[PDB]
Amino acid sequence: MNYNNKILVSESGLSQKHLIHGDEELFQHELKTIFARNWLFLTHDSLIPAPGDYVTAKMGIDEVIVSRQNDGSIRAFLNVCRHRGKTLVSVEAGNAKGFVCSYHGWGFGSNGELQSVPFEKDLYGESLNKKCLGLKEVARVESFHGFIYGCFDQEAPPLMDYLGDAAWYLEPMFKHSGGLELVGPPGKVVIKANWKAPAENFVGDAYHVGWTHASSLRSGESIFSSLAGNAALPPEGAGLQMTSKYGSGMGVLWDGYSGVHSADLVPELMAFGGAKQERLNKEIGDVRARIYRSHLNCTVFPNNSMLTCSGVFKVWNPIDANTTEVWTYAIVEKDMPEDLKRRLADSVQRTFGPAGFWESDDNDNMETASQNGKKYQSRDSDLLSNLGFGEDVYGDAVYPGVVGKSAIGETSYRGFYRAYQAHVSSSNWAEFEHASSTWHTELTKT
Amino acid sequence: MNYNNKILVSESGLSQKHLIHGDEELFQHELKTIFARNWLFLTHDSLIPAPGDYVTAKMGIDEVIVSRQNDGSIRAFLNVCRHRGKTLVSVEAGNAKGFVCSYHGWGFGSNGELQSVPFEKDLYGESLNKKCLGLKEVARVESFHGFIYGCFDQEAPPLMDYLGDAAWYLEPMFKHSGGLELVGPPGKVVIKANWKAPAENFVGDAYHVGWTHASSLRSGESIFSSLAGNAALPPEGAGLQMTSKYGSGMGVLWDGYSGVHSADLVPELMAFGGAKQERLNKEIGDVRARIYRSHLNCTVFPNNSMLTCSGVFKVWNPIDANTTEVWTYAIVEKDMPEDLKRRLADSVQRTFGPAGFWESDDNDNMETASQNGKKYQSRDSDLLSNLGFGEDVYGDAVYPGVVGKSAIGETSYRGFYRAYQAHVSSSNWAEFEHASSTWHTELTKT
Amino acid sequence: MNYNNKILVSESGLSQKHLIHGDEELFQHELKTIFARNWLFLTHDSLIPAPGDYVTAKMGIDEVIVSRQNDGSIRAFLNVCRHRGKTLVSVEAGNAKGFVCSYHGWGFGSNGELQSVPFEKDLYGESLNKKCLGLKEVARVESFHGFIYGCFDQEAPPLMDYLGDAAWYLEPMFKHSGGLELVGPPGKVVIKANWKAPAENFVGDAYHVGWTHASSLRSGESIFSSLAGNAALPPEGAGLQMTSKYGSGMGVLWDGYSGVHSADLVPELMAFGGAKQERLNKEIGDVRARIYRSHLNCTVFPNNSMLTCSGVFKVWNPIDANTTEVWTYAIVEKDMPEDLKRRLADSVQRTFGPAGFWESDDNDNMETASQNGKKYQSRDSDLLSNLGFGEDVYGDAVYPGVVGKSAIGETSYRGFYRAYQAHVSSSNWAEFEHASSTWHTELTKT
Amino acid sequence: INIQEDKLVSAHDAEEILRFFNCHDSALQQEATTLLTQEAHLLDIQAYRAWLEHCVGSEVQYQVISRELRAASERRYKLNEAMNVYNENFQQLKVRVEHQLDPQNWGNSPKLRFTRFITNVQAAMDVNDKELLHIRSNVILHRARRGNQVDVFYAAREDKWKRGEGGVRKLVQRFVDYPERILQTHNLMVFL
Amino acid sequence: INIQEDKLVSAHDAEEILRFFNCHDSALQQEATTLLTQEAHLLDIQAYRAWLEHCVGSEVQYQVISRELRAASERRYKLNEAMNVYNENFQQLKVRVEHQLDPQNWGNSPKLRFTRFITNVQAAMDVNDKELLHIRSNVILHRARRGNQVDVFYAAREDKWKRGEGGVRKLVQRFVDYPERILQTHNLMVFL
Amino acid sequence: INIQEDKLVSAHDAEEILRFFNCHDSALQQEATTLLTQEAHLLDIQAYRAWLEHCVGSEVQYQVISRELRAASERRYKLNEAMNVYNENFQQLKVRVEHQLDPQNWGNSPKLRFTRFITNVQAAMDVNDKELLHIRSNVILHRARRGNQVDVFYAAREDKWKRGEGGVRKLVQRFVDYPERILQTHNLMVFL
Ligand SMILES: c1ccc2c(c1)CCC2
Ligand SMILES: c1ccc2c(c1)CCC2
Ligand SMILES: c1ccc2c(c1)CCC2
Ligand code: FES
Ligand code: FES
Ligand code: FES
Ligand SMILES: [Fe+3]
Ligand SMILES: [Fe+3]
Ligand SMILES: [Fe+3]
Repeated sequence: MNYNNKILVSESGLSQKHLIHGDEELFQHELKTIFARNWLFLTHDSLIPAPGDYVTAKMGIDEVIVSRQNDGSIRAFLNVCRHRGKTLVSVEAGNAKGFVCSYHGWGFGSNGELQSVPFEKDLYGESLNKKCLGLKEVARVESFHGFIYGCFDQEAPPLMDYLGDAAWYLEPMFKHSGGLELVGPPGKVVIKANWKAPAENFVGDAYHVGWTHASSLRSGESIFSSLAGNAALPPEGAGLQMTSKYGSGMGVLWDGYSGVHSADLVPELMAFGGAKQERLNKEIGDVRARIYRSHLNCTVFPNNSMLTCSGVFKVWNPIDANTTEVWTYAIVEKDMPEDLKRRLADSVQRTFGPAGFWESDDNDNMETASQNGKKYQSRDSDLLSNLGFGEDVYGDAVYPGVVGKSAIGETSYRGFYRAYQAHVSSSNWAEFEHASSTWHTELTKT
Repeated sequence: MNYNNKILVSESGLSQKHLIHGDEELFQHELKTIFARNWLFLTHDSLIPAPGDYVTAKMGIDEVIVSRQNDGSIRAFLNVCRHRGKTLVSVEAGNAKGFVCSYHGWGFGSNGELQSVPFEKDLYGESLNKKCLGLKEVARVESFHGFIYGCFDQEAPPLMDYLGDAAWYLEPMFKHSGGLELVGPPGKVVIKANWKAPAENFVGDAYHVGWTHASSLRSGESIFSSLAGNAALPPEGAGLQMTSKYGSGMGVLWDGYSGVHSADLVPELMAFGGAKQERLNKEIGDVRARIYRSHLNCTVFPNNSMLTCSGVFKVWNPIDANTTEVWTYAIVEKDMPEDLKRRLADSVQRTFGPAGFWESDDNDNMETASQNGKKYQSRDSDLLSNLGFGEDVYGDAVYPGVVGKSAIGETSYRGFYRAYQAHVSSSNWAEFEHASSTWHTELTKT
Repeated sequence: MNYNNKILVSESGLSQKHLIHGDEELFQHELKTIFARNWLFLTHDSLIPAPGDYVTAKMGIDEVIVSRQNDGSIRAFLNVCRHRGKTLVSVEAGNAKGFVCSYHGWGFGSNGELQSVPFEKDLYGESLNKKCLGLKEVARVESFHGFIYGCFDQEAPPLMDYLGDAAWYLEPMFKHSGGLELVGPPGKVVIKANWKAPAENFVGDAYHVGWTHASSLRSGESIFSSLAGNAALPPEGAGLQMTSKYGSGMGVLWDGYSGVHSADLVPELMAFGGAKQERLNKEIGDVRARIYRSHLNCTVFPNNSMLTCSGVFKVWNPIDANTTEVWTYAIVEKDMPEDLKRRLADSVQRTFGPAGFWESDDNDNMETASQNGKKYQSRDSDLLSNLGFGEDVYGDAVYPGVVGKSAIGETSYRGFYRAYQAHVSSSNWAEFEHASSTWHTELTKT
Repeated sequence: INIQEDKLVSAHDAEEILRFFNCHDSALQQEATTLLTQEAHLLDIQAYRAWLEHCVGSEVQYQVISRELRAASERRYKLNEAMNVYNENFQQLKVRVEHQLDPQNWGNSPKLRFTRFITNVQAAMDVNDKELLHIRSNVILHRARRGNQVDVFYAAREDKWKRGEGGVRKLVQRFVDYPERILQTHNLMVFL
Repeated sequence: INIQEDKLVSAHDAEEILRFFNCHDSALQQEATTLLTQEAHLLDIQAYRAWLEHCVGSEVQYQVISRELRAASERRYKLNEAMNVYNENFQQLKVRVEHQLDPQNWGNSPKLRFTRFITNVQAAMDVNDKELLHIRSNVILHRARRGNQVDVFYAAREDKWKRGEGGVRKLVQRFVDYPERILQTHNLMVFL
Repeated sequence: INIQEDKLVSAHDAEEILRFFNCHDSALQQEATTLLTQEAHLLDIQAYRAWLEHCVGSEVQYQVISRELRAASERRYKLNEAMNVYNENFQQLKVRVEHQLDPQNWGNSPKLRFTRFITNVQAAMDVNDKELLHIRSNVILHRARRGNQVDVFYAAREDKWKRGEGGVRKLVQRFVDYPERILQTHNLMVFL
């Protein structure tokens, strides 16, 4: 397939070829043009707070060691020994000043440097240039309010610019709330879906909630529960959708601070969020204080998703075109009482974890939509994302980005896939920029 | 591999490259040139007799919904939602006026039309063109005496013409017997064989029976039991072999109406078949009345096989080059007493079902012959099908098609593979026809 | 990938691209340029000593039947029927005058000839040319002191020449000891490693022993036990490394006759080996008598390895780039007391068999180093084998081959990979020879 | 069980539950365990004739079904719900046993390896037939052959056992509703 | 067990061992076996309401954890060692039960098939609470759906059971430390 | 069993059957079940020293074989039919135990997870040695490590147990004929 020419995503992001969810050659191409090029979620400050603390993380199909340095910074390195290529670290988290390979015993520092080689004097003499044998380092590692992302491409935009218009929406919860913590360890489960299936669902799919999650809505009594079985359409002004230049996007459901949490947490959460909102009114204004306590379903392009307020935090780690390893963390606000943090974390896993009953509702949807992309008569078929097209705006006086002023639509699918196609057909960041110089105009046509 | 030029099947169908049973690139090519082009078995009238009745079926690796319309016709559609591509129907059979997608709730009619979209007015307004969003329909659906076949290629010959000379042999049992019913549900088992391995076996392999099935013949006491361990060659005139332009073929074993059925059913069946034969003598003539009560091992090209009289009905559903999902139904004559139909159906499954002891005899044969096609030293080796070559005739005054007037030979392998090669090397039906304009001459050489 | 041009192994064998352990296209290319071209281990005289005795063996991914002929010779044939390609023999060993196919009953002799076809007269008449239908024969089958190797390429050098300089080191144990026997049946286990990972480890990796096998060394009390946890570097003169033109190589650890055997066998073995050494001094000289009772870790290129004295004998049978089927036999000296042979065989399996506690130490090393070769950021990375480079010699007055006069180094990696690259980039033996005309000069640079 | 409330429960399953929740007899559960463990041992070593002689009653119905996947809400489509993978009387079992033992059963060389794991044994005497013993048990059946073929079967078995010749308790009915619709084990050629 | 000598043994596991090695009561082991076999039967037929009514105590804690993989020698890193796949009180179990029974739970059509294998049952009364019964057992749980989806779960269960309404012994705590870190079963949506 | 009639049955298997079909003692079957359940618990928590101390006799032979695949009709080829995956005396088991417990056994970090399922327990006293207890049982052994590595082993175990120090019944012989010829579990580094 010629990725320079092949139209995988049609103009304005209105449709995508179903093969994108099943084609292994394209998956291999995505490793280069999506995963090696873009910002990928690694960890949070709260998981590696002290010098020597480390975790392992996936970046695409690669595995990295992410380590807190003595100077307070974070560096990340391929989890691969520079000698004969053995995996260096076999655990998920810990604290160490270095990592010793179990094959021939080479010792690497937390800073990636080759520090020791067994019997170096007798074996290598002075001939081994250890200075050139440090672990392969992730070029770019940056933080968004404690959330640490990595990028293999030195040419990438800074993480803040990469978030583009999405950053404005995230800031009330990520910054102005006093800060978030990530509660680990994550749940980890393999699903038989393409990584794009849950990514697209979290970025912009409010339409599915009432039908897909009818049973969870009915059974759990959460605040979005009037949606069960499509019994009721949210009123006008119930929310909006947004998307951005580099592909990140989200839905906003106004005031939904208790999110998917069952009735047992609703009164406590609605009180806590409302109280903080009243304080934030004076600092960031009414609209942004309201966004703080509004439910955001967001994907940070390409494969990190979240539900703020619900507190669900996801990495869709790619394995192959029909296999994804799902990591699920909980996010909590630092200034929440500890007992509330504990119950919130359990509730995130209860609803969206390995045995998350909400998440279970999505399984067949994600898996079959992905697997059908391999089927002969469906490969060249068109997946539709035209809902709300021709009603999006850009440059609004109040809400930034390409914005659909309605709670349910496909605005964020269109921006996600526009960015995806621009990357797949480009050889580097400069070409992506050239392919994106009229991004918002393309999305707001008709 | 260049399929226009590569000789996968030699002249006159005398041999085939062993790679055809193992090569995944060729399997992918077969999806286009075999499965998307030819007639494939879907269901029987008896399984969807009433308006709204439906079943799911495979066509190649694609899945379809096959539905009885209000007007009495049958239509078939891809089991894939036109929105984001989720699998629409998750059951194997039922009755419904339509199908609702569990993802976003789109509702399709039994006629494939997009009938409803949740909150269409509020969300899409008048902008969604539902008329263009019907399920992807199988272009051609036709019946052969209640047996329903589908074809994705609008250019295919009518099903009756496609059956070619094989139809004459099938008609006494399929038409003149008063009609057959298919007894469901089918057994379903995955085997590690190429679909062509059982297809070729059923189309033309009487040679294997005495040796492969020695234990089943000895243990069951069926009427073909003198064959056990190659203890006895069938007499001259015991049967014949035939093949046809579009690849379908069969063996005929004269008078073998009780087929593989154990001694417990032999007297009842031989009486029933003989009695109907006496009636049919006056209607269709002695020869065709005899064919009615003669055992036919047939493959309807490419991947539907059967043993008439034994009542075994098979679909070899392709998964990959070394994986096939075997569906096994029973066929019975409509005017048989109900208790006999019941016992016949159980006996079909007893012998050739998921725990069919006869079918089990074939497992290693099919699986290893297929898997060896991947092995380096065997890929370019020649599978032989030359038995009886130079003794076949065409245009016989009594028996139509390319015919070998002997019970055991490889006539039907040659015609199956001649048609296979003509399809693999052709881009459409017109090219197949051009490649087949001397089909019978090629088969009757020397 | 263009194998004529791609530098997979750098000059002097100093490094290899990590992709060589994970790339499936290269694995398929190796079937042609490595496995179909080179000498592969089949069996030992001691396993098929009598006329009619046979075993099955893998050669690459192909399976062969290896049979003792009436005239005392051994012939090997593809385990594939010449009719419709079924696997002929389903057992691992036995005694027979021939092999009958379970599909249609064709009977082949132990000499590969098609001897009988059921009902040949009635079915084929005189038309079947059985003379041309013998099993596909392995072109070359030769013995090295009872150890039987096969090669599909008629153009290969004789086995003795192929062993090159390695033969001199093997001869004291393989020939001058009075001869070895192979004790079967082998252990068989699948590991998720590339075949090259254990091959390279056995050919030249003494560096890993003290660290990888720290626990086995500490727990078993074997004679190499001072190495545990890199507690002690072997003294200077403790051993050497060698490699050869056609890729075979080994390490020599002086005097280590009890090898990996736990303390329970040490006194018995050290007495037996020392006693034979004293006799051999007078026949083959002190140095070669010493080599006899010295521990050799050897790979006979490409995928047969051994530890002499320890008595471990390995075949790394390739399945795909990250899957290898490990066969483990024991070698014993024929003139050892039978009870010692029995205990030695059990000890080989105890240490290096399916539940070999030493072999278990290597699992993660082999598996992860192999699997990392598929990971995007590691494919183009360089595996290092530069230890001892610039200190190797050729044409030494005492020790032949390219030799590193030190116990621990990567000399044998360099020669293994030099030969590997020469084969991968060559279309036949003549091209390999041309690519190898300065083999030792390349290895001894700097 | 109230199946109007417990919406997922079939009438058949509810009936079978009631059978065991009532009179619990520990001695019967132990007898049943021995009976099934001995049966499994005979099968595992492929003593098929011994299994017929010692474990199988002359009036046996040995049945394993495969049920078509239908909608939970389906109420109109009325055609055959299941097929019989097995539905054997004693003579039909004997045919299968002879097929296994035949020296020209090529698939049985090299010899197969069977290992059965029987758990969750429950036993209750029939209310109406004081000589009819209901036994329920679950089986994991492991079949290994030809170096690297491995097939694992999982099932619940609803049995009736009755004293026959010599007072020996023998199987008079086995019913299995096989839980996997599409078999991934090459075939179901094992005695569950 | 001396965990200074038996280096691989956790203090928790050593404590749990001691509980059963002491007073062995055969009758209790039999009662425990019946209790667990009946529980498994109710779950297998998807009688989730019946399971709650008959098997689950009002004060239940139903907990399944997934423990982060850490170095055997780790002693500095002190952050949350595990997450809760399940950590349910009775009302939370009831929510999950209603979710299973809801007619718009699309994933439950066609009906799922469950088969549970319960083994290695051990039982001991609590030393301090004479009405608290400790039961340990292992489970293999087989879930089949949609033709060719098959998921097999394996776990050890540390239970406490206590007599509740009507003198019926009911589950008041279940603890499972799930042995596979990354699930290969699509989800853990089964009651272990 | 008549092995001339039951053609698929080995003389060894026929001998082992006879041992249990004879004197059935329910109490012995219960003792055997407890013994094996406690052994499995010690192994599952990796209390290998405790297993040696409490479960393994000083005169033990601990043996697991892998038998070469041969023709069912083979009668001429007479060479070694099997190899020993395990064939350990007490000291050799101790070596393996020390290897497991060594802090430089890199493969044991992060800690492995074991779950054993023991079923089909049969027990009979030896006819000639009144202190020798024959126990037969089947095992499913689940080993999980490193996030997504999962290996499941299946076997039948022929044991002899005898009272040793302190009157404690201990294993003096275990024999397993491993049913899969080519292991698909990376290794057989588990105590069956
Ligand atoms: C609101 C509530 C839940 C979810 C969304 C929006 C998208 C993913 C799941
Ligand atoms: C007669 C009887 C049985 C069979 C054939 C012919 C071909 C397939 C199986
Ligand atoms: C000495 C001793 C053991 C081994 C080597 C050398 C290389 C492979 C294992
Ligand atoms: S592979 Fe890491 S030290 Fe050699
Ligand atoms: S995928 Fe079917 S309604 Fe959206
Ligand atoms: S395939 Fe061997 S005789 Fe036909
Ligand atoms: Fe959802
Ligand atoms: Fe057949
Ligand atoms: Fe090693």
